[PDB]
Amino acid sequence: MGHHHHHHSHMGGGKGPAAEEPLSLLDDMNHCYSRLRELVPGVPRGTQLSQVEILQRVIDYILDLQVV
Amino acid sequence: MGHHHHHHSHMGGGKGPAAEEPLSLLDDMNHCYSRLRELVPGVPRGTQLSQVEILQRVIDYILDLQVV
Repeated sequence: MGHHHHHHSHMGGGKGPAAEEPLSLLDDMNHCYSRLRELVPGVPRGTQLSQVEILQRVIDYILDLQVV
Repeated sequence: MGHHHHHHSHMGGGKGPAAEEPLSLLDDMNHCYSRLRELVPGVPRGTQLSQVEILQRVIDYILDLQVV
């Protein structure tokens, strides 16, 4: 009752079209988008932001972590 | 007021009034999701990745960079 996932992978790329799944079981997507906006400092005070805006603004956050 | 352009050390806040919908329009979400996959060295190649599991594995990627 309550578990963690101890797993790591380091090979490179991770590019692909992938395969589709039954989208969201426990509204897991909604939990993820909350935690994304907390790790990303680039949120203005008094904004809700759309589901698509979060994705784009997470990429800008990762650009500074990778190569400026 | 209207977001003053000064040097601060605060994010938007955290949680707020949850009001939004999945727009997508053309395919713009998946264009962001592909650009996420480019920066993730934890994905095999052509595996089962829903729009949800991409978010989760991008958080796991950021957990390696933050070390939580």
